[PDB]
Amino acid sequence: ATVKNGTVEEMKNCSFNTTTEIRDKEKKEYALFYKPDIVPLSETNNTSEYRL
Amino acid sequence: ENLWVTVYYGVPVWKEAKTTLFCASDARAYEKEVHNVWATHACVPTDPSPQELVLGNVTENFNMWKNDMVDQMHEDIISLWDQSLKPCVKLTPLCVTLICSNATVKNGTVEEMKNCSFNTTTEIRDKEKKEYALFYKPDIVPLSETNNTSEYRLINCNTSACTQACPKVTFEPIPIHYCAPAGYAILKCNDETFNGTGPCSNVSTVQCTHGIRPVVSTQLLLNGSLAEKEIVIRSENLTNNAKIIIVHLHTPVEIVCTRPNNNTRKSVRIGPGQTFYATGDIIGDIKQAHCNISEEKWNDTLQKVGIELQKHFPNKTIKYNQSAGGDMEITTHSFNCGGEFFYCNTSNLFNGTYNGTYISTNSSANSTSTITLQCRIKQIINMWQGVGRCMYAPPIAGNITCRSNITGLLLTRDGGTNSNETETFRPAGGDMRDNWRSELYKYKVVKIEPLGVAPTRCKRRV
Amino acid sequence: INCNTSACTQACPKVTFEPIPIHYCAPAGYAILKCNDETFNGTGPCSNVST
Amino acid sequence: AVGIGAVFLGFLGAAGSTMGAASMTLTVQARNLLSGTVWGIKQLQARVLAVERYLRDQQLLGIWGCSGKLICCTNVPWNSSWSNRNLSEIWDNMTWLQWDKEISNYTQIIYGLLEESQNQQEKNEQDLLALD
Amino acid sequence: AVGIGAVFLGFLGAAGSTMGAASMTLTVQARNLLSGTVWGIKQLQARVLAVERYLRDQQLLGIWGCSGKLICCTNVPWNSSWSNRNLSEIWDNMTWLQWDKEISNYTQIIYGLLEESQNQQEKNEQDLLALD
Ligand SMILES: *[C@@H]1O[C@H](CO)[C@@H](O[C@@H]2O[C@H](CO)[C@@H](O[C@@H]3O[C@H](CO)[C@@H](O)[C@H](O)[C@@H]3O)[C@H](O)[C@H]2NC(C)=O)[C@H](O)[C@H]1NC(C)=O
Ligand SMILES: *[C@@H]1O[C@H](CO)[C@@H](O[C@@H]2O[C@H](CO)[C@@H](O[C@@H]3O[C@H](CO)[C@@H](O)[C@H](O)[C@@H]3O)[C@H](O)[C@H]2NC(C)=O)[C@H](O)[C@H]1NC(C)=O
Ligand SMILES: *[C@@H]1O[C@H](CO)[C@@H](O[C@@H]2O[C@H](CO)[C@@H](O)[C@H](O)[C@H]2NC(C)=O)[C@H](O)[C@H]1NC(C)=O
Repeated sequence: ATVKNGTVEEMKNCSFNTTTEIRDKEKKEYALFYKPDIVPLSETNNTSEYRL
Repeated sequence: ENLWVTVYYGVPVWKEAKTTLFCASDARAYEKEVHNVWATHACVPTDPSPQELVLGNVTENFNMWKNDMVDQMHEDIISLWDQSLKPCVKLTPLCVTLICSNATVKNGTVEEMKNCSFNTTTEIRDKEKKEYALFYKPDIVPLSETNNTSEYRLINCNTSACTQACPKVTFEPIPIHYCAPAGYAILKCNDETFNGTGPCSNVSTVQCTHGIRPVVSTQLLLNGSLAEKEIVIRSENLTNNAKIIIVHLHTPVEIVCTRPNNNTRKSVRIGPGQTFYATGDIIGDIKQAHCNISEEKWNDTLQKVGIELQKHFPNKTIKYNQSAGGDMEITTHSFNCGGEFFYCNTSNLFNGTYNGTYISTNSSANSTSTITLQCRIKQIINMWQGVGRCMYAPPIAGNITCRSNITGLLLTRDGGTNSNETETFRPAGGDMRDNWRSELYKYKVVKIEPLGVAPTRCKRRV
Repeated sequence: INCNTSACTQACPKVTFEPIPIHYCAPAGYAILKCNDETFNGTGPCSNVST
Repeated sequence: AVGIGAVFLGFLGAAGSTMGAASMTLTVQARNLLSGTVWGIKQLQARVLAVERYLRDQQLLGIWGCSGKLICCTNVPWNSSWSNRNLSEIWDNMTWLQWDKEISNYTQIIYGLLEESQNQQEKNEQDLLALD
Repeated sequence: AVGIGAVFLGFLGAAGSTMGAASMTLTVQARNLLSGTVWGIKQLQARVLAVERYLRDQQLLGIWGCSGKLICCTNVPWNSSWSNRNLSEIWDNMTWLQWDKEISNYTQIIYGLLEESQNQQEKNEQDLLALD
């Protein structure tokens, strides 16, 4: 998303496939995470895959 | 004449007090395994010696509904059932899309069991194999609002994770004796007509309480103590009908229940090294589960109960009626039998009236006459709230029988209307405190104060 | 050779299998009697008893 | 009657009986301050609570000068304001279980009286036995 | 010999020695009733069990009138049917460890006798000290 100022932080919007309460029938779900609690997954050029 | 303060020790003085109690089993509770029955585990072998003692000149207040002993009984059984279900397999791979078939009985008098199939994580994990098992219909729900009538889910997986009951632990109630610790005593009210709240003019004392059957039952009180002389009723405030009434029977009513279906077991692997037992076949013809009560006894018994109920409602005659209505576990009489859990529709029993007019039992024209309750079976159980509630009781092979004695009723009046001459009573099961309180009413815990001061004609020697 | 009979667990690397010597001590009110005879066979009256 | 022979009154046999009958055969109550074995943590706690209680009673009794576990005549004179009642009023038909309802109010006074009155006794023997 | 000087016999030194030798220096056995610290629940259980036993012995010795922890002469007359044996037969070459095999049968009689006898004793002082 877009803030462009740097004085305020935003929260990163992340989405994920969830093992729901009936196990083997997934559904995608999203939540906001503070940036210190999220890290990129790999050294690869993909700037859109993250890990806690 | 002069007197001096003289101090005595070993005085027979006490005050009522709060404290923990031991639990003690009968002598034959230790040939079994660990945790089976719980009487082997939480309790000590009891010594019947010394026996009861009667105190010759003392009177004391006994208050059944304020007794903390049942309040500790509740915590004891809760923690003791919670303990047992720790090592047992906590299911969880069974929260999957179960695909089930229609079956065919076409009558409605008998149920079938739904045949459901599911993909299983084998004991080598990631190499699945489809497997099927029979499930009682109350334990299965459709998965979604969609039009697919062939995809089902267990009643678990929405509210809580659930655990199988181990096969090496049994549900049968071994009698439990509550014993007092040092410095305390238990007072037994020997008055055989005591109502529940008032001064007992004949007070005994015993080393330990007599055996209690921790039998869980909702509407009726199965195997337990019988009234000494007559039917006695107990309630805090009969004017406000919301309070439960305990009826205590002198003459028992015999009840027998059966499951004629010859079920056969099946085994399924759930991850590495652990098994989930299930029903795989029904040998023979499918038939209805039921309980049989003799009409010749029930008809006598309920008017015998009517004369006792007349006394605190003398203005009005009596009629009996169906429960208040609600969910299965709320409305139906329920009990355990050999490991299975039954739920009986009890509308046939609570029917009829009494107007101070006794009807004869002699001659009993038909002792083979019966009234048949119809009962349903479940395997997914919510036995207490907050005890780690869900438990899956595995099926038991063969056919089973449930003979026992009825010894009391739990009831609740309906609201009055029209100032009617014939107001009515309903059954009311509920909190299991009311079940144990029906049998712990004889006892109270006290604390011995052996130190006392008195005036006397003797002084110190210098 | 797991997965058929039972689930299995790794032994931690910060715990060792080496037997450290163990001394069994008596509680208060009890005593341990040592048969001081140097040829005792295993069942019978020890004619020299220490504590 | 108190002429029992070999005692068989049981634990609380004299409850409701006379003060004199309960005053003889006091040991049947004193000896029984013990019971139990252990499951978990709670029953062991119940075990140690009894020892706490027994040692409380023994210490309080001993500070008054009562090593004996049955009866003591004490130096403290009687304050008659507590009942102003006769010997037969208190002794001949009452029981200890009904006596405790009356003077339990004044136990917290008598305890301090006894506690100090032992010190007005034993300090003097500390002087006389030096004079001897 | 029992002329030890400063005592060094240890815990159970007089085991197998004469009744007289074991009768002197009884404290070396009595004093050794304290030990332990805790791992888990079973060790604290073992700790409290020792206190239970110690208070058993101390109480039962107390109701007999024996506040002293070594020896007592008691008012119970001797019943000679228990052994009908001489003083040298019992005292001069036996030890306590083999004396316990004989009269352990009759301990449960002597205990009740002593228990009642202390009550015949101390009730009289409750009267005599009032007559004084
Ligand atoms: C964070 O990201 C999530 C997606 O991962 C955002 O949720 C999405 O929000 C949009 C806009 O409201 C939803 O689209 C709309 O859906 C309705 C469905 O009725 C449709 O009629 C509209 O035309 C429109 O397409 C979208 O459904 C929703 N995603 C999910 C899975 O529900 C969320 O808004 C983001 N939040 C922030 C603060 O960036
Ligand atoms: C509940 O449903 C299951 C299926 O989910 C039923 O099991 C199936 O029963 C049939 C009839 O016995 C089996 O078919 C037969 O298999 C033998 C194999 O030798 C073959 O020779 C026959 O020609 C016939 O096809 C079928 O294999 C079996 N399914 C599995 C997976 O074993 C079960 O009978 C149903 N039970 C009830 C009470 O409805
Ligand atoms: C399984 O069913 C059989 C047949 O109904 C039961 O056998 C009867 O049991 C009763 C006791 O309740 C006896 O009085 C009968 O003589 C038995 N035989 C018949 C033909 O009725 C059997 O008890 C049931 N199994 C269990 C465990 O109760």
